[PDB]
Amino acid sequence: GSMSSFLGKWKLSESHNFDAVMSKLGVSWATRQIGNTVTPTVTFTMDGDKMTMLTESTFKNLSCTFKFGEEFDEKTSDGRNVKSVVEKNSESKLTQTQVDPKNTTVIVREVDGDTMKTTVTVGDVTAIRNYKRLS
Ligand SMILES: CCCCC/C=C\C/C=C\C/C=C\C/C=C\CCCC(=O)O
Repeated sequence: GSMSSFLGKWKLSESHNFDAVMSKLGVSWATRQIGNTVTPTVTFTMDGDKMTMLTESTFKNLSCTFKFGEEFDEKTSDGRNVKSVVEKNSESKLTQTQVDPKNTTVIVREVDGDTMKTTVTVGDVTAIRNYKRLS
C-alpha cells in the first residue's frame, strides 16, 4: 500500500550516462570514479505516512526518511548538503528533487516489475540507473 512495489531491496545492475550527470554536479574526480564502480543496494520501507530509503555501498551507507511533498534536508553521498522533496507521482513512481545552490537534481524512481528505473536529471543531462529487485 502507498508505494507497495517500492518496498523491499534493490541492487543496481546497470547505469547509463552517470558520469555526465555528476561531473555536472561537480562531484570530485575520486568520488565520481567510485560512483561509476559501486553497485548500491537500496531498500525502501513504508512506515505509516513516512517512507525510508536506505542505500548501501562500500562507499557509504546513507539513509533518509521522508513524508511526500515535505521538504527536508539531506546530505548526499558525495557530500552536498541539499534541500530535497520527494513527490508521489503514482503508486509505482516517485520523484526526488535535490536542490543545492549550484544545481537541481531530479531523480525519478519508477517500479516496473523487477526493475526500478532511476532516471537522474541535472538540467539537460540524464542518466538512467536500473535496479534488479532482490529476492
Ligand atoms: C552511497 C552512494 C552510492 C552511489 C554512488 C556513489 C557516489 C556517486 C557520486 C555522486 C552521486 C551524486 C548525485 C547523483 C544523484 C542521485 C543518484 C542516486 C540515484 C540512485 O538511487 O541510484
